Amino acid sequence: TATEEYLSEFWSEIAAQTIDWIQPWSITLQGGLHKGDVKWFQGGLLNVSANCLDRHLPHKANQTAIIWEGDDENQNKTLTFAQLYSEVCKMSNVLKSLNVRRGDTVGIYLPMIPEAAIAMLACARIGAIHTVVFAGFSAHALQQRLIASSCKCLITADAFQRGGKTIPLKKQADEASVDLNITKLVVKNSNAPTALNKNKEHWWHELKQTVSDQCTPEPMNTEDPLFILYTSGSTGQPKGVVHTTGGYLVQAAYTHQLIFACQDNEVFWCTADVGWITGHSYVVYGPLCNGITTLMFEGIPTWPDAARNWRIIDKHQVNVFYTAPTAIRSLMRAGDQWLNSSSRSSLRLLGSVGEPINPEAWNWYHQKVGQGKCPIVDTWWQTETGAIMISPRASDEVIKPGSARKPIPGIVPLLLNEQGHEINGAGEGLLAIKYPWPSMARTIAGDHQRYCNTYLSNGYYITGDGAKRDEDGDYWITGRIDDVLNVSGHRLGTAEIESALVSHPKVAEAGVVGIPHDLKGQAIFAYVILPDAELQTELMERVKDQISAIAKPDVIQFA
Ligand SMILES: CCOP(=O)(O)OC[C@H]1O[C@@H](n2cnc3c(N)ncnc32)[C@H](O)[C@@H]1O
Repeated sequence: TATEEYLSEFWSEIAAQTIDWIQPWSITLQGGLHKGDVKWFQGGLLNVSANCLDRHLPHKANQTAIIWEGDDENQNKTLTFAQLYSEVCKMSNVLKSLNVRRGDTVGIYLPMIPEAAIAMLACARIGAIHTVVFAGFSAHALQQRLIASSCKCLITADAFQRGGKTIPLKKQADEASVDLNITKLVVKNSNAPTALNKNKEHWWHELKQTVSDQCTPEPMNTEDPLFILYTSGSTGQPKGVVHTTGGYLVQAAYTHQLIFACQDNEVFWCTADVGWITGHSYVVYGPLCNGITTLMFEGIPTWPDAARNWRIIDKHQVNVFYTAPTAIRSLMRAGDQWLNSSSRSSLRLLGSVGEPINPEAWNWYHQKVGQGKCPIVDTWWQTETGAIMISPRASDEVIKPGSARKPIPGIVPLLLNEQGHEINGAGEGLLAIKYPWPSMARTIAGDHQRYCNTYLSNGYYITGDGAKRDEDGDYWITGRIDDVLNVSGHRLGTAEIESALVSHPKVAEAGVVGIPHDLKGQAIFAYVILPDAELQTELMERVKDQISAIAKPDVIQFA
């Protein structure tokens, strides 16, 4: 109330400093968490791509905007801001010549190549709502998101390299799009010939030549939807988490600068795929809005070997490195010897996102990777918060391995006890947020009631996480207290694993849970009510083909 005026005025001041406005706003904050009618910067006009491209020209026109490294180490690309601006303007005009209009949903099924950032930004320039589907998702998983989003246009690619092997991405898109009325825009990511159906599918490198390189950015309302991310929950199939335009970009860009403090001459490398929220906020939108060079890597941390990340960090002089504890633990399982070939002297800051980091992995990250010279910002947040919420600062003394420390400014977390009351001082319980914040997800696509029932309780936002808070006010995130899983860094739901199992003809009922696993964090344990080991393999095969390899059950227990 009075607190809300303080938060309103704080965020209003951040919005006017952080991003360019086509038109200023008239009401900073409106609505709240009791009703779930939160509105930020109502009356304002802006465009996300203008903040990430146009406004950096021409002073940073020749600064590298995106460094790209291929799974094959000999494959490298850079795009300056001027180059990236023209690529986005062209793909905007290509989408409009394909009938994509403001407020249409556009599907994106791309690997970590520059065209993934261009596709997102091009949707943002024209007011389309992109829905990025993780390119490691199977055809069935892609297909279910295309039906749920009702998108008429899908941006995808022929193939890409992961580890040694080629991933047939276009075949999976075709399988997913069979009985749907989808126009495909296809990026040629191979030197190998590919044959398209000319009626409904188009080559990007051809259509780019049919359109102008200038495209006026849409003047977007702050509450226009920017994108949908299909996200696993504790009940049911993944739901479409809707983020809007104004508050999302304000807090994504502000927290990127507040936590990582990159200067115009530095290289920032977050390893998250664009298919997850971390890829949205801290690979594409946050860094490019701040005018900071961001790095996109196509492959995996262990190919050709467990030294790959540091060879990339030395090759491009990465200064800030932001990755997941699953990757940290697997590289330290590989052995400290893989740290001996590199220098890593360009690094000044390490980051951790996506799951708790245990002290053994924090110390290995700090002493060995960072050589003792880098703070570790352990950032807690979620898809539904849109941006970092609780995090150490680089400026802070380096202490408490495994603690996310204090909320960022303008954010009020709290703990609730088993009877629903707010815990004062030191304790533990349910992690919640007390007041609205600019980058909060605004609804579930189609079912705002399911959004309110799932996230809003007695005027608070319910994270679904447990936490401790010590005598200093520092937070310690213990993990999901609901049924949501964290498996090798991926947020997963039991419902999609259960239905993928039961759709097998021999399976009648299934029950999936998570058990502790040292390398994966959680391993997927499935109870299956059908009887051999041959069937365990085909039932693990069923889950990989329905969802992804990441969701494959690690133990199948027949009941
Ligand atoms: C940005 C990823 O967003 P999501 O994929 O939506 O996962 C969100 C869920 O990951 C977990 N989590 C994320 N960061 C941390 C962290 N620093 N320490 C501990 N746990 C963390 C937590 O359970 C949260 O609710």
